[PDB]
Amino acid sequence: HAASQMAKKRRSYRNYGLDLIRGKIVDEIHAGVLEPTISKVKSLKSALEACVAILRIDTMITVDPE
Amino acid sequence: NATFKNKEKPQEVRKANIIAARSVADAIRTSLGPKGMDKMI
Ligand SMILES: Nc1ncnc2c1ncn2[C@@H]1O[C@H](COP(=O)(O)OP(=O)(O)O)[C@@H](O)[C@H]1O
Repeated sequence: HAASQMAKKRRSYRNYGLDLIRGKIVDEIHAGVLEPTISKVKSLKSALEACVAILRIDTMITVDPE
Repeated sequence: NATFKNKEKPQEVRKANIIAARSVADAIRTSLGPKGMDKMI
């Protein structure tokens, strides 16, 4: 990818994922490794929404219960 | 000189209140401004 985004021109080829079963980099679109955009788009926007609300935490007052 | 003594002294109760009270506005100080941080209770 670091390279592909050099003319991203030649024959641009991201979509290069991991093929752990064999242990090599392959084109996942070809190989058949598909995932809906809607996931990784919410999976991301969300996970940070957490990290930030926590990044702001600097004092944790824990009241005594009953 | 030699005049009025004030036998009584809960002078300390005041300074005691102030200190046990100022300690409150302490825990808060950190959350003032665009650099203020939130508390988690
Ligand atoms: N742009 C800024 N630069 C410097 N001070 C600011 C800026 N914007 C608001 N502040 C300061 O943030 C201070 C504290 O705000 P906050 O921490 O929300 O407590 P409160 O607003 O309840 O006093 C405000 O008194 C204001 O002076």
